[PDB]
Amino acid sequence: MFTINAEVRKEQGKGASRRLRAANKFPAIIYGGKEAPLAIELDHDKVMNMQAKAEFYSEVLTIVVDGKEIKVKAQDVQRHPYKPKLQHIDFVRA
Amino acid sequence: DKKSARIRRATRARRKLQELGATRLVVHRTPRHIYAQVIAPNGSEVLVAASTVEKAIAEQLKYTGNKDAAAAVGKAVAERALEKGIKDVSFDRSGFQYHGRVQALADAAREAGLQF
Amino acid sequence: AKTIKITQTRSAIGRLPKHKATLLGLGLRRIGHTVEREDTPAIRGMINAVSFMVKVEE
Amino acid sequence: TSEAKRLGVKRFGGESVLAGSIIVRQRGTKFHAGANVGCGRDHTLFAKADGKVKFEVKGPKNRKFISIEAE
RNA sequence: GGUUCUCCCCGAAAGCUAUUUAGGUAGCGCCUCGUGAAUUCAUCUCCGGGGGUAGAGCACUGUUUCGGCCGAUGCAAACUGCGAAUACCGGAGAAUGUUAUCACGGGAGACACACGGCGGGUGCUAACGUCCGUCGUGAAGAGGGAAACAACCCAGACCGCCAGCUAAGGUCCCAAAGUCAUGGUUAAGUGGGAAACGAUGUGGGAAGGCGUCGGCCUGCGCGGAAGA
RNA sequence: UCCUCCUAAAGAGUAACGGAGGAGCACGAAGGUUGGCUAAUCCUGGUCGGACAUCAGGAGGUUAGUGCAAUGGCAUAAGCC
RNA sequence: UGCCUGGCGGCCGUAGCGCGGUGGUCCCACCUGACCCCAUGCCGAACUCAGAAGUGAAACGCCGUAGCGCCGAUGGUAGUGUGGGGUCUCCCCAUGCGAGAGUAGGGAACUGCCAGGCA
Repeated sequence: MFTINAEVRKEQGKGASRRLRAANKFPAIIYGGKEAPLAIELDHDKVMNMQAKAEFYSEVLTIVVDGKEIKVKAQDVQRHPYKPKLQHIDFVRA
Repeated sequence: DKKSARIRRATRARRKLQELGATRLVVHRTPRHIYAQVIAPNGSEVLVAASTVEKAIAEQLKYTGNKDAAAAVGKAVAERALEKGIKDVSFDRSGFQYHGRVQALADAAREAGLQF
Repeated sequence: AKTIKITQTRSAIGRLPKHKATLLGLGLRRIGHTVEREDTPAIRGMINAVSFMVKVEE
Repeated sequence: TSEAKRLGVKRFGGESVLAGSIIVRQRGTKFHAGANVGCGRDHTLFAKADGKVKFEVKGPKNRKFISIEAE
């Protein structure tokens, strides 16, 4: 239902992760099924705004990158020990 | 726990012969049938195997499992080994007791002229 | 394969014995010295090891 | 309210240890002799013939074995 | 304590095992010259390695707590059902290194090292205190920068030229170079003295409140904050 | 004089009357070899025995032990008739 | 060449633990008695003598149960070699190597040789 915008990953590594965190972005992984996993990049502010609603854990997420519809569910999230910021999320396609 | 204990006790000679890496003659005893196998040091191939069940040697035997059958199996194993060229294989008792049919089979095999 | 130019930028006065051996293998004797070397995995590994003081004409 | 003993592996995998060389000297039995490897009274593993050394994992307990194979 | 002429090349250490020894005795480690010997040795790539260190976990040896020793939650130097980077041994490999590798002989030299960076012990997890494993400087390295200053940064001086470039550090003058720009902070000479408390000092940022009144975070100043 | 784990940064080694004790014995059998056997721990049944002076049906498989203070590996027991 | 059973090796939890069904054609299993080869630290407990006279009880081969248990990614996380910086007790920057656990996925294993019964 809701529209989500992300960017296709091009660089992989802890260096790329640190670059994204410095630039206010964070990586995410989507897997599930015989298809290979896809790594994407998402902005921190938009995901923080989205997480406010309690319907996030109950609604199936829709991702539109390069005009492709991907249906996923929030399998797991990573939270900093004390900083209220998001850094990574693992999703399973439904 | 009988078969497990038998396997464990036979494992002693099974591993002991491995270091010297010599062809081994093993015997499996059962009241119904008796089996004798020649196993190469690698342990994955058998040079020759005989069983009391086979008619070729059970025709002249009243019953498959007995002292006469063990002696016949020993003679057959000995002659096959002689015509194959085993070159004095070692032997293992497979955890059995060397007083009855096992001893009879060993004596029958040695009668042919083997030096094991 | 394609050859590349490797030039020294910083001295190895206070560098470790491994760094000194890497510089000796590269053949760079003085700061600013330039050499030509074929591109191979071993050369790439060495240049990554001592990348902080060597520039490459990729 | 002394002299430290020299432990550890002296020859590792791929070494062309010849006959009589001791592969490792450990306190107890960290590894068990396999093929062409002998064990001493003091729980020391030594080679019996020339060859290349290898370490393998086998058995229900997954016990480490030291073996020597023809080069 | 002294050891007197010049030039060329090479070029250490203040460490390791025993002492009715602690100032020394023997060898090993480090250096020089002569001879002999293998892609010998160093670097980097790939392959086979034991790791049990970091990280994690309570399955293994222990510990605090929770409902009334049973189960669980966290923790560990004489804890690992798991398990790094890194170091080290061997095999193969393009390339460089005046063989830089090893064997023998002659000659020695030294046998209270200091400081700093990296990870620890000790110490009251106060000390510019103490000892360790590794690397760098000095010892034996000139020169440039910080005010002098050796343990800080750059940089190994064959000689010479009234040549250019650059590393660290700087471009207001002393003293050679931007009184250069862009968007800001500071009102205190903070800069140019130092941590723990509080604050009607200020710019910015994410969230409150039925036009409205206030809370939290970040950068710079203030009383503690004192060197003859 | 000598051993036992750490500090000691996953080869060895690497400190300061460092943190810790033990041995300066013993078995001439506690040595070698062949056959077979191999738990500990806990519940349930016995005159008391309830687990704890002995026996058999189970939970569980190397938690008992291996002459020693301590230490590692040990069910192929490196134990025990 | 296909199904089933026993033995000899690799693999050593993708082979294990719990539950239901099936197996007497062959093979395997309970051994009755033993004064006879053999013997009990008492016991024919194990071993040795005769098989279908008695059956598949227990053990074991196979199917399912993914309930427990295991491995297992990409990704991230913690860490570290190298050069530098900071407010230097600790952290960050460019780069390389990269934790444990868990998620997707799997499996009730597979494979080489010999003997026997049914085809």
